Amino acid sequence: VSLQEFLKTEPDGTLEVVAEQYNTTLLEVVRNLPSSTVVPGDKFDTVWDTVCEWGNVTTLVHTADVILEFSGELPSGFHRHGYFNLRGKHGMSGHIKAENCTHIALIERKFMGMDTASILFFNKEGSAMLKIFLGRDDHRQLLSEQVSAFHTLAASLKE
Amino acid sequence: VSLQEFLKTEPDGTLEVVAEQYNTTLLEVVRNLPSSTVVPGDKFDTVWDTVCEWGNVTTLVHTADVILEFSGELPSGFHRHGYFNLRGKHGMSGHIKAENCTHIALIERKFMGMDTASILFFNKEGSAMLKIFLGRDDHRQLLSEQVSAFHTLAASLKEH
Repeated sequence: VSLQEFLKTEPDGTLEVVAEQYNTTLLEVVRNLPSSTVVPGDKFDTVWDTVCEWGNVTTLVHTADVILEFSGELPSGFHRHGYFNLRGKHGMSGHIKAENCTHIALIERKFMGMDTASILFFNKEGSAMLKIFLGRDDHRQLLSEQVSAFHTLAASLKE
Repeated sequence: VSLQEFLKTEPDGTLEVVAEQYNTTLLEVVRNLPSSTVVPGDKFDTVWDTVCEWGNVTTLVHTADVILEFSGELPSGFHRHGYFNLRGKHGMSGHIKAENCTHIALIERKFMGMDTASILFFNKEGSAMLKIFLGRDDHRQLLSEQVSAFHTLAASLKEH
C-alpha cells in the first residue's frame, strides 16, 4: 500500500515510525494525512501569537533521550538576531531558531482512540523541532473551546 | 596548549564551544574543569531526588533548533519500563531515558562574569541530555541557600 492510502486507516501509534517505514520524512507523512493543514514557516508569528491566546496548552520537545512537556499558557516572544526569544510566563521560557522553521502543520487525528489536535513545527530536514498539543479536561477530553479556536486558525491559514 | 591547562583560566563562553574548539566531548571538558564533580549515571535517583527539595531551579533541554527552560520546582518521578516518568505538578512533566544517563556532573564556574552552579546529565557519547541550573534572585545573584545545598550534595557524591 502506498503512503496516502495507508494513512486513511489510522496508524496504531505515532506518525514518526510511519515515516521510517516509507523511507520519507515526518513532514511527508503529515502531508498525506486525511486531516492536516501545512503552511510555510513564514506563518510562525501568526501561529505563535494566535496560540498565545488559547489558554493552557502543552508544548513538547523531543530529543533522543528526553521528552519535556510544559502545560500552561504559551509565552509570547520577540525576534532578535535570528532567535525567537520567549518571555518568562509562569515557568517556561527559552528560545527558538524560528528562521529554521520551514513548515508548520495543524493536525487532527486519533491517537490510540484519543481525539488529538496538534501543531507541528518542522525544520528543513522535514523533522519536528517543536510540538504544541491542545489542552484537556479532568476526563482527558479536549477542551472544545480550544478546538473551535484551532479550527478557526486552520481556516484562516489554508485548511 | 593542552585542555586542562587551557581550562585553568576560565573560558570566555560556553563549555560546548571549548569541546568544539578542542574536537572532543563535553564530558572530557567538564572533567578537566577546576571545579567539577563527576559521578556515574547510577547516582541519578540520588541526584534527582535531592534537587527536588531545593526550591525553584531551571531545567534546560538543548536541541539543534530549540532551547526550552523551565523555572520551578523539579518534579518527582518514577521508573517504569526504562523511562523515568515525571509527575509534573506545576507545568513541567515528561520522561527521561535515565538508563541512557552514564555520567552526571556538578559544576561551578563563571559564565561571562556570572557565578553559576549546574548539574549536567550525560549520554554515552559524552554530550548533555539535560541540564539543571540553580535559581537566582531579582538581582540575578544565585540563591545562597541553594548553593549551600548544592555543595552538600557534591560532598556527599564524593563519599563513594
